[PDB]
Amino acid sequence: DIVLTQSPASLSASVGETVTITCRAGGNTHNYLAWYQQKQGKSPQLLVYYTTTLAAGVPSRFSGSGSGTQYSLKINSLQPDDFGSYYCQHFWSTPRSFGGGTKLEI
Amino acid sequence: QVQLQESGPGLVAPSQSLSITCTVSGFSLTGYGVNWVRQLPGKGLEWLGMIWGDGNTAYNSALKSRLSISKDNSKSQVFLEMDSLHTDDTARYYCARERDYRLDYWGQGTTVTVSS
Repeated sequence: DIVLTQSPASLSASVGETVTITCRAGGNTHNYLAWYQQKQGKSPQLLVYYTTTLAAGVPSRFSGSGSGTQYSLKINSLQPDDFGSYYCQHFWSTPRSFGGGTKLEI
Repeated sequence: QVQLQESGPGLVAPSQSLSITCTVSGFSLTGYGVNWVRQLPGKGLEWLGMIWGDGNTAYNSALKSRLSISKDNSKSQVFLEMDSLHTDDTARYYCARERDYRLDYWGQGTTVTVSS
């Protein structure tokens, strides 16, 4: 069972700023790592899968990278629409697990 | 159009059983996986288990002995059942479609409060 840890847990940032969030795996996930964004009272939305691929209609301001046990999500020049929670999830064998989440506040 | 809609019991007393229904529209259950995820108040997402298109299942290690997942391909429904509820089982429960290493569509979730 791989545990995923996210950092930071919270981050305050202003519109237009550039941020990076980290997801660390307690074991090798072999790039089978996805990211999701969740806004308040809504369900999580897929952003990135297999470490670097953006899902459909995800803005180009988002990018993921990583391998092994370390992964990151970079958000270029934040838009008001980007505030919310961010979660990483692995797909290496089973069970699957999610990191703790990062809360991005304005 | 892919649609996932969860219906649950609302409040339930501790030690009872819970059954949640995920009704899917627009795709076939034989073709995709359905994962169950919960969100405890104020906390993150917790992976509960899944059922593959072929009926195999997998579960969270910690909760495995209290969970069962099944589905009715003809009714287009996936079920989640959890025994011996604890008050800390209070959470938002979600079903999500899986395809090619990603949960691409999610239901809006159903809130379950464990109380007596």
